[PDB]
Amino acid sequence: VGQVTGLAWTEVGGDLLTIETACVPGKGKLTYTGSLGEVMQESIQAALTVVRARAEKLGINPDFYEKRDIHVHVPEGATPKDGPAAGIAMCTALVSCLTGNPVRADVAMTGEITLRGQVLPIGGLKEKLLAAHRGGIKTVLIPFENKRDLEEIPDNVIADLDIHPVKRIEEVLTLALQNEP
Amino acid sequence: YGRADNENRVGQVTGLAWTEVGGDLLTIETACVPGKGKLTYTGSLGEVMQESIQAALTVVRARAEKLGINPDFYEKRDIHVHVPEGATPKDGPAAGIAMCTALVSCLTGNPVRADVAMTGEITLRGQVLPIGGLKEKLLAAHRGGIKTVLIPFENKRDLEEIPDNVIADLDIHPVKRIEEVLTLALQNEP
Amino acid sequence: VGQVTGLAWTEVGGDLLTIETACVPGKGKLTYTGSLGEVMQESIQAALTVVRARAEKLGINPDFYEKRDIHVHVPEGATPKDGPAAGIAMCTALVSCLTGNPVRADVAMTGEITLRGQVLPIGGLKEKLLAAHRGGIKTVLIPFENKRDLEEIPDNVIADLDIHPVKRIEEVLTLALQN
Amino acid sequence: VGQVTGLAWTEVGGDLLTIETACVPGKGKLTYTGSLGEVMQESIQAALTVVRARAEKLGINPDFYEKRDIHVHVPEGATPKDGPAAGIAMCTALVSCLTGNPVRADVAMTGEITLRGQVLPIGGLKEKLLAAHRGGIKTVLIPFENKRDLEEIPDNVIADLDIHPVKRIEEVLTLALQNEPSGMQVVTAK
Amino acid sequence: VGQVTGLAWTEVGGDLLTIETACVPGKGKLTYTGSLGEVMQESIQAALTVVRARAEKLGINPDFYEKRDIHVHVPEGATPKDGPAAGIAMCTALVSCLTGNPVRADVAMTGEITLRGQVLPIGGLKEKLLAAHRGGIKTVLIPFENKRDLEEIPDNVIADLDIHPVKRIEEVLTLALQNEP
Amino acid sequence: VGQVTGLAWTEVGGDLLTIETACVPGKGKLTYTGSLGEVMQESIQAALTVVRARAEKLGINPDFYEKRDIHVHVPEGATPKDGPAAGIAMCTALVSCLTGNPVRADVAMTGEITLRGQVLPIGGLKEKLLAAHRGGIKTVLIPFENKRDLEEIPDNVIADLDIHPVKRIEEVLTLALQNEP
Repeated sequence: VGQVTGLAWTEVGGDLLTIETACVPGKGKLTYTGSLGEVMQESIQAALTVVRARAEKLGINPDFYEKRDIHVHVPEGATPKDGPAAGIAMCTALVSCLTGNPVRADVAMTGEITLRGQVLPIGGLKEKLLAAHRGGIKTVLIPFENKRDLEEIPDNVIADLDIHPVKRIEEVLTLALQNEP
Repeated sequence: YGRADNENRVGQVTGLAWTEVGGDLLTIETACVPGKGKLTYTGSLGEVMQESIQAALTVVRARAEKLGINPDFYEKRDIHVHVPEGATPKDGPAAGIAMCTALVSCLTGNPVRADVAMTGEITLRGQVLPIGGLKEKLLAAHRGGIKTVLIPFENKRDLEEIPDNVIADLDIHPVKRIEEVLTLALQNEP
Repeated sequence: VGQVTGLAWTEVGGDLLTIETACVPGKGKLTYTGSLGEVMQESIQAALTVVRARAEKLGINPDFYEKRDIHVHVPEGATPKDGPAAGIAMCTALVSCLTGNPVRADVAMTGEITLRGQVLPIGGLKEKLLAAHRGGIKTVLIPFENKRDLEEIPDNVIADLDIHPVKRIEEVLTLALQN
Repeated sequence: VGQVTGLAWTEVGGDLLTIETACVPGKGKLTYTGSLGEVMQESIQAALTVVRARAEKLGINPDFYEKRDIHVHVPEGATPKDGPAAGIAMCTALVSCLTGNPVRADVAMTGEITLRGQVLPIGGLKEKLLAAHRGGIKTVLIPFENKRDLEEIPDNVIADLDIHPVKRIEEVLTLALQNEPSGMQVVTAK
Repeated sequence: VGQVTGLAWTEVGGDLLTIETACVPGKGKLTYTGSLGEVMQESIQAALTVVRARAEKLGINPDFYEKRDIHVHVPEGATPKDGPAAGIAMCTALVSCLTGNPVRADVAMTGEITLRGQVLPIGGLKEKLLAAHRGGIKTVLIPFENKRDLEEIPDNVIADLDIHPVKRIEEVLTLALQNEP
Repeated sequence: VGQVTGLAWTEVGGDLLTIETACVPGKGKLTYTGSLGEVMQESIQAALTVVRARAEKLGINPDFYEKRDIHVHVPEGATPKDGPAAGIAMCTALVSCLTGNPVRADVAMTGEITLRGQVLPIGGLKEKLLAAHRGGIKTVLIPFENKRDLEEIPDNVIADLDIHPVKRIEEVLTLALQNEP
């Protein structure tokens, strides 16, 4: 619940990230921490807007923005992270936490989100899937246009991962959340 | 999962503007969701491009009653303007009319025409100013399969330089003012 | 939306500008854009303060700003601008804007404004007036102390132009507002 | 009302300042413009605090103050100015706009202000007094601890200037303002 | 109450840090001072959200932050500090403060906190435990994954210490709080 | 009232400081001027929190802040000052102006304050004391652990001064304030 394995860029160490999101009694503030670069901070804003746009249909109270504060933290806190690859992870974690819909266990996702809910292709796919296997992720959700980059990946890697090329965020919410979103 | 709700709250217009790697097609997304009058803008946007967004929103706010929008709309709403792709640096004023069009579309629920792209600097007075790098821009729209391009009236001189087959392919409309831009690009009449 | 042709310093192109001012329903915010240097940003503040101090006399309710937002823009948006010389153009635009009393479109103006409504001299009167000339401007308002500078300006530019030297903002508004 | 001549530091031209203050309707905001360095800005914030702390005595209603905005401007706006030396001038001008008590025109002043209302010595008095001499200023207030430095100033410059060494801000206000700023005027007879 | 010895990175290396927290009347603000670097400041934010998400459980009024301000200060004022290692100490200090549950005097602690309450390993454990030894610290709490780092710290130093490898914040608070929460 | 002589570092050196505070009708803003470095700024924020924490005990209306503004100013405005050694001086000036308890003019004071009200040791004690001596200060309050530092100072200087080594801010307030706090 509000905890998603995303695959995004890091300055050092694995391109696998745990995204945590908390919704606590507040005034409507948005905090985001974890040594996050601007492009990544912007992806959180984009993902939160997607959620705000769909709130009624997502079973969220559309006026949650006023009586709750949301903190998005990505450990390890001192490791620099950046890029837009965690966007769909950001959205899923927010939907989970605002709803209480637990995220599925062995699932990771990579992909850039747009405000309309399309999933955009990302970079360094090969290194991302490598952090997926070496973190023991069974299912990896990827952007449809990144299918081109699947042919460059070792057979050992792919064989163990269940990779789902996805086009839209509604596919992501279905494949990642435990319950009906 | 609100895909429909997502559609009616996020405007979407294809713009021709400057990016780190040259003038290019951009999708300008503008969301208007429940809020308190805030404005967010994201997309690795330079400062000139951030100022064009504020200019475009001011055009809508000033003309809200005339576009069938509540003048007190901004009191109960937040607005997020996002320009993909998120890690690509973009700057400049050439997406101004696309930004204006996106806000009008979203706030009036008047969908934007498919095969239309636009380039132009907007002013608070509603006039469209000429932009630079038209060739590159039109070349992008052509390769992307756009049929109709709105350009600023004073960029007519710049069409001589465009390859003939690209000009022949494109339905190019020199516009002087925003009213023309909105009429040509939206599905309904504002 | 107020609209006044100013003559002010720019990094590229002519020293001619359009000052735009909007005043929409809001919360009392001021926004200013136009690739503005800080000196020019401060001149927008000084200009708005002049109008706000003279709200009642100008036919404006002094509590107008309570429930409205103001945006000052200076196209062309990508052109770096700076200096205090668009001060009276900004004051005029705001006055025009808050009153809905249009500005004469055949007028341009240059000058630094003070909180007391005084118009102070500016630099590069020549570059500015050449620009007003190349731009088809018929009438040009300049500061009073700038009269001694018109000697260094081309006789043909002086001949084409209707130059009115001014001391205060009330002269500017009389000459610039159509009503 | 809201116009005091100060003597402080400027990058170019004279060390003389024409300080302007407007008190227009507002929500209690303070603006300070005129290309002012940080020390000078901080000197403006100390001057306003002084006014606020003595509001009842200066007969300023805190309720009136909170429904007003204040703008301190020091033209010419493009000239860099800095230092604490305009503090008593700022405090004078601020009392002025807030009370509509105009400042005597032949009067300039130099000195650092303290929250306690005391007037601290400044530097470059020779420069400052040379400035006011060039402006036909006849009355120049200076901090009492600066009297020592009057000696090294040309007796020609001294003569033409009516110099009042001052110890507190309360003296400053009574000297440079038109009416009596603090308190009720009572008449006694022997 | 409102005070915890943490071991965290400072200019002169890992050292004995006194984390202080205050809670006073206000309107929901958060102040942090002590020449703190940004990662260390971000750790304070994560520590607070932990407490805010768990208020009722800790016996804190869920809406405590409504009419109250929080100041977290790390003396000595002039000494630059940074890193995520003081995070379980911030959280403990906040819990102590908001509950009036005194922190034990014999306990120093080091560890990165995540919003979910896990304690992540830190670096420079040697310097930190060598500082707790010189300051008369009996009991030291360290992250569970830091256990193998003990092997690089002089045995005469470790033998003198009551070392507790912890995994979750609930362990940290039980061991560190004078009373039983 | 609201004036305290403190001893701290200035660009010329550890010198004599006249610390002013003002409390006027406002909305809860703190302003601090005097060409202060950020360590000095943080000392003010800590000192104010100390006063806010102990508000009711001091006679102060605990809601005082949401209704008033505070300006702390340290002339001379153009002279750069920094560090934490004016902390207890900040705290006293703040207690002074908020309570209307005039400070004794003849007392200087130096020492880093903590959120707990404890007085921490400072540096350049000699320079600080040479100031107070030539400043005509009769009584000087110094941190308790700074007693050792008295021996690197001329005996003629120290013999002229009534030095009070303090441990806590409550000691500071009784010695420096005119009346019962």
